[PDB]
Amino acid sequence: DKDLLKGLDQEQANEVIAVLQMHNIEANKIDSGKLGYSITVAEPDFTAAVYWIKTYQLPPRPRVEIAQMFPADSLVSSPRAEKARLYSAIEQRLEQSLQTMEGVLSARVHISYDIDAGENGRPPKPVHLSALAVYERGSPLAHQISDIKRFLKNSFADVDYDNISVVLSERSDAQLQAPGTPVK
Amino acid sequence: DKDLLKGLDQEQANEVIAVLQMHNIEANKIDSGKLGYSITVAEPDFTAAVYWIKTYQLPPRPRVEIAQMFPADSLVSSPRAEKARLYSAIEQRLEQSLQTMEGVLSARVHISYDIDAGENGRPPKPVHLSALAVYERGSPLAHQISDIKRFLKNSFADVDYDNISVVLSERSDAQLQAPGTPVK
Amino acid sequence: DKDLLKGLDQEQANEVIAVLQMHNIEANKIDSGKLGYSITVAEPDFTAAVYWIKTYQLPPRPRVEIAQMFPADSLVSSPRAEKARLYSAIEQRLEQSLQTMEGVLSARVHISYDIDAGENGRPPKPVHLSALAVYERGSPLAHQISDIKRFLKNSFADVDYDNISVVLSERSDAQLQAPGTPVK
Amino acid sequence: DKDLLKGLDQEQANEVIAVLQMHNIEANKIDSGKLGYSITVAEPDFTAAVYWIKTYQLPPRPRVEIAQMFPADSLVSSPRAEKARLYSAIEQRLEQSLQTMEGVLSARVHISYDIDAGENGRPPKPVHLSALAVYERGSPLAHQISDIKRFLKNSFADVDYDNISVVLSERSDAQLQAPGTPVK
Amino acid sequence: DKDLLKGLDQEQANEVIAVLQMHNIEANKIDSGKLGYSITVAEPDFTAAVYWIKTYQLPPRPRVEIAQMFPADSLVSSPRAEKARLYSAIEQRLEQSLQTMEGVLSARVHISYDIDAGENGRPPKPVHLSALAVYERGSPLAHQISDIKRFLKNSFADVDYDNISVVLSERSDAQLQAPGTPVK
Amino acid sequence: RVHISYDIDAGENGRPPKPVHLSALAVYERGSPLAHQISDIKRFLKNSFADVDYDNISVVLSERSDAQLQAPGTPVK
Amino acid sequence: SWPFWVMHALGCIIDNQRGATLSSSSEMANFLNMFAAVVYLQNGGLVTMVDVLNKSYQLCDPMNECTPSLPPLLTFINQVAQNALVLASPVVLVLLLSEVFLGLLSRFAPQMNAFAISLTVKSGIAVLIMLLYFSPVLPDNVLRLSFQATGLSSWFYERG
Amino acid sequence: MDDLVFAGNKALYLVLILSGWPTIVATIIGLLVGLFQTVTQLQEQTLPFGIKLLGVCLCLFLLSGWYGEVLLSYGRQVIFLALA
Amino acid sequence: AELDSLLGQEKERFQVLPGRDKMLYVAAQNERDTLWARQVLARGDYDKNARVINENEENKRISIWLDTYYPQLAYYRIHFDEPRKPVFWLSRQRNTMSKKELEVLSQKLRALMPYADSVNITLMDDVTAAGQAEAGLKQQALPYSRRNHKGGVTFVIQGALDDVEILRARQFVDSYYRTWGGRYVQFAIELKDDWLKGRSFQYGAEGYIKMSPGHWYFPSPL
Repeated sequence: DKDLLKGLDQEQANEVIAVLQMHNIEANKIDSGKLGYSITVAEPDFTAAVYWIKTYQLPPRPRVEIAQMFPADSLVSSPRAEKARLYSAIEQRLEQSLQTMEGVLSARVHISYDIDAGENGRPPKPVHLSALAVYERGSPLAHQISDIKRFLKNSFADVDYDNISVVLSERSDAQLQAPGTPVK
Repeated sequence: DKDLLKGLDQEQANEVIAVLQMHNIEANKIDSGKLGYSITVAEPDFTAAVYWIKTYQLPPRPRVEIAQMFPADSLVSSPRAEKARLYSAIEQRLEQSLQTMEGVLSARVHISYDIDAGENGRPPKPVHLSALAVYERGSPLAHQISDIKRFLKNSFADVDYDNISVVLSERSDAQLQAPGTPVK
Repeated sequence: DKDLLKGLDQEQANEVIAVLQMHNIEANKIDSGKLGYSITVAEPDFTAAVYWIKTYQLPPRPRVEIAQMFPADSLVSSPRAEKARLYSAIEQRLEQSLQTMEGVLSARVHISYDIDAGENGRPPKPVHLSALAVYERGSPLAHQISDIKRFLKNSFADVDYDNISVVLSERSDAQLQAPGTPVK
Repeated sequence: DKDLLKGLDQEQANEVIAVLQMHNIEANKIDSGKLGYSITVAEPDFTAAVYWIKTYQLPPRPRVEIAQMFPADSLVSSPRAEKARLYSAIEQRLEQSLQTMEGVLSARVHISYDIDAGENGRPPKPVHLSALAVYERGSPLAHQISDIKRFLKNSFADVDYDNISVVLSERSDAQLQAPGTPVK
Repeated sequence: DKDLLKGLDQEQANEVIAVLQMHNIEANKIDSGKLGYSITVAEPDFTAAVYWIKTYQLPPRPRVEIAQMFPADSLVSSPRAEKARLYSAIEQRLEQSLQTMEGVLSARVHISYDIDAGENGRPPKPVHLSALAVYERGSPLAHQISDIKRFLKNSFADVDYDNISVVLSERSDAQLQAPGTPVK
Repeated sequence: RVHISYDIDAGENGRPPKPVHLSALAVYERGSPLAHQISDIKRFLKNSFADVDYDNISVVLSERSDAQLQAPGTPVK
Repeated sequence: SWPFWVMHALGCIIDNQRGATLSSSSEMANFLNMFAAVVYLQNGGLVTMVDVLNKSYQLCDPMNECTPSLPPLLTFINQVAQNALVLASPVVLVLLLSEVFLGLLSRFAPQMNAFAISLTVKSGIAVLIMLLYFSPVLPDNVLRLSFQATGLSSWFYERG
Repeated sequence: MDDLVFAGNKALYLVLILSGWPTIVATIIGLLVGLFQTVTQLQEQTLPFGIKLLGVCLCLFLLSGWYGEVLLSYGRQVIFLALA
Repeated sequence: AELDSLLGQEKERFQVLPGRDKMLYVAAQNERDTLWARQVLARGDYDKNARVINENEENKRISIWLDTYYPQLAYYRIHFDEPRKPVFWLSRQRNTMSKKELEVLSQKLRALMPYADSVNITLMDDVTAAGQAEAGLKQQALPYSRRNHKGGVTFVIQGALDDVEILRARQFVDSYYRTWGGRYVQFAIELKDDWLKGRSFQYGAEGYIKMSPGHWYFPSPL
């Protein structure tokens, strides 16, 4: 009956449905042509639905990359604007390469950004990395912290094993059953 | 049937409704198409609703980032306006990477900005980080503070474990029942 | 037939169906001409399918190469923007020559890039490689590392075996039976 | 017959059929004029064929050469941008010259690229090579590693006999019998 | 009569028929008019013909020469782009001259190219040659290697007998009898 | 509400720049122990800049006023 | 003296496009050379100069026959010219568009004396356009083109 | 550093603004004389110098004492930044 | 209808217990299923009284009653593996209650939980509660330091730990807290920067002397 979000995108709509169905309220996704999707709920579920929209900060923002703020259409290109676009494609190709391992569902990699060391006579600093991962459950996730460290070690110039910090976890419990209709 | 706020939009109206529903007063969201949303309450609930608008300072302003004050569409760009645009994109990417941990609903990261050291012969200073977090309740949140400092440490050049400050808190009690209509 | 996703292209739709059919739910790949493809599932399957969309981060993004950040259609190209386009074509050719070994089904190769050496007179450092692979099962995957480290060693200037890291694994179990329609 | 892929060209469709026929499922190659080819499999052979499409990453990408990143029609050509075409044409000519030997069906050669050792006063480094090959079965493939080294040793300036690595193997088993339609 | 290939060349179709007739399956050189040639095989021979197409990498690519990416049509030409065009016409004229010897059916000659010595402070290195040859059978092909090294020795400035490597082989068995139509 | 010391002309001369000072105000919900919640705003504000001290930050906070829920009331003439 | 020749050659093209130099076929380039000699001299400067001169005796001590290494010397003339041209690239293109538009203004009425009308305005546009990028761009490139002590082996070798 | 940037931004600003009025008073009288030559056809290219000399020498006449108190006000400030 | 059909599809994750005060308790097992059953009872598709209980929060509810009506009590944890007969783990070496005094506590804890039938009170030893914590902290080969005092022990883990030694420590603390609870022994995992993970010596004139565990630490140059 009552709407709570409208004008959403495609990937923004499936996240709101997947959040509300975990907390036992059933929502409906309606297409509107060029005006995006829209999500409605029932009468008794509206009070809880605004509370989980406010708590989970839905709808999600689009994810940010560092190469978005240094566009290639500019005819000038500073050396601070070329290394930042070079780093921002390596920390996306390493993230897409971590998802093809044995049992990894998602991953996120960060690199330490150094842009102002080459302009003066100072030597460049060492490079640091960091990683997150979500493993399929049933995995012994204490022995897989050394394969990500071995893969991430000599993919760069010279890191040590102290500079790589990977922290990972197992996935949540599966939601498979239907929510249920509010009867009155 | 007395309006109190009109001309809002989608993300602001769901914050005013979620605030008023916590304090046992109802609200009605009326769409107007191009002119935006509108919010009306009942007549016995109007004296309390004006007070909670003044207390919580609603409607909420949009969140400010440092990269809005240094847009990429300018014709020229100083190195101060390029390092501020680099740090303000790392500050949003680490914030979106902390929301994928096990239990974190929201997070906010702050990085120390440096301007004066980059131009003269004085060396650059150490880097300081500060984070906030909101955890799912039932968590022993004294042991969850070490995974965040381990994740946040070597995503940068040279920080220490005492230049990072994490402040986190469990979420409030859930609001699931309807407010109730004022009978007279 | 509840719609999950629409507007997907050809290569994005076959990965969604290859993921959903693994968890006992089936989908339909409906063509729409200019508007791409569309994927529908049933009503008891809708709650589980919207869970595996959020968990596996479907639909998949197109894979990123470093040669996309530095296009070859520019007017002038810096020495930093020429070795990044050379090394990005070398690591794409080295993973196409790894799929032609016996047993291998997929591979990913990463090279360490030089950045400060493009603008400075400092000598370059040693180059580091790293590789991933997926082998057809039943194969002696312990002795297959000595062939890839030997093939990857003298395809560059001077590397040593402590700077090459290979992490490979056998493929998952085969899915050959139909899921089954939801009867009620 | 539900369709897997459409819009593929000639060289891609004869790779998808050659992969599906190895695993006992049929396929049909339908022409469409200027819109490329299509491939349809049967309904019991649909769940298996989507899994082998996902596993072997089909349809194949076009094979990348290093001369495609530095096109000849540019107005200015660097010395860095001319040795890359010169190395990427000897790298293709020794690959087309290895197939004319006795027993070789396929081959691949990799030259070690050096571009940064040219502009400086440092002496040029030694050049390394790396070759792969596929032989017909019934051949003593341990004695034929010495004449590929003899052919590759003095096709360049100064290599050693331990700067070349040849990794070769015999071809797979012949698929000669028809897959066979499912009987219902 | 299912179709296999189309859009080929006069020399690209004579290699496909010569490969398929070696393995006891027939083909049809059906002309398509302005499109080109097309090879159609029988229906029981379709699985074997697809497998031998995938194995032998047919249709053949056009053979590459080094003087094809340094064209003589540009208004300016580097000495690097003039020595590679001189040596690429010497290694073709020596290949045309080797085929007129007594017994040779085909041959291929490689010369070591010179790049860095035009601008580096080093004198140019010695010249290295490499040759392959296919001899008519019945030939004592251990004595033919002294007539090719003697001819290739003083066709350049100063090469040694250690810098010339000749790898030659007798031709395969003759194919004279017809394949044979499938008995259906 | 948060105020920062605006020292921006330290780069004009050859002198090293000064330290940075912060000052914050806050309004808390009634019923909270607002004496122990002054070391969290000081810890959160301490390392968001280059180098501050713990006596360069001032937190002045206060609980909220009493709620006004009843209607005002219509006058008679 | 590598980064000051670029600023002087920058000033000779800015001063040449506005006029004031065709009496031989300056006053502006001496200002950009004096400015870059101060903005180089404040941050670092004499420290990296005597650092280069002190590392010169660590690789080319006398009685060892050091030599200035000919094969990189041949591109030295080209490098300064290329840097000057890219640095001055806005002001020349704007003064070229002011000449196409004033040449187009004479095709509508040829009795204008448009050669000397452009000569009054090109010296004000060559100041107004360089005012928009004098502060943020120009003190960076002097610290970018400065030669440091880490590149002495690529320019000096020993015969012995 | 920030004063070296300010003094260079103001020397180019004062060049731009002190050469402003004599170069816009010699432009309108360069264009309106030729627009009179577009109505009545004259082929004397050396004609608008007779007005351009009176335009520049009369613009430098009224603002003669004004330039001295912009040069002295900037020249006394830059030496105080130099010495102190 | 009935309550055990208004919940989800599987009747395996919840459990409906009859109360003595004419209520209907729903026994969930975690926090995610607690909001699943509280949403059903909150929207109101059940015409009678019901409550949703949990092992973690009704163990905190009757600890607020306990330190008002029975202060200075030494106890560990209440276990709800069979929710009609909970087990009350009491300390043996720190209580003075007799046989007649333990039965009044057994009845006055029964009166707070109307779903339960009888609370079985058993006594555990105070030295096997810290022996299992030290043997488990030594099996993972973790650097630590034990601080014995009267009325509880404490384990402190400091140092610049790596990424494996945080996951092995955090997987063990959360599995020990589920069994015993944090009333007697408490772990103090904290990250600072010193490569000597916890230990610290001073050097003079004979060799090295192991200093006492203190709060100040020497920052590490390395």
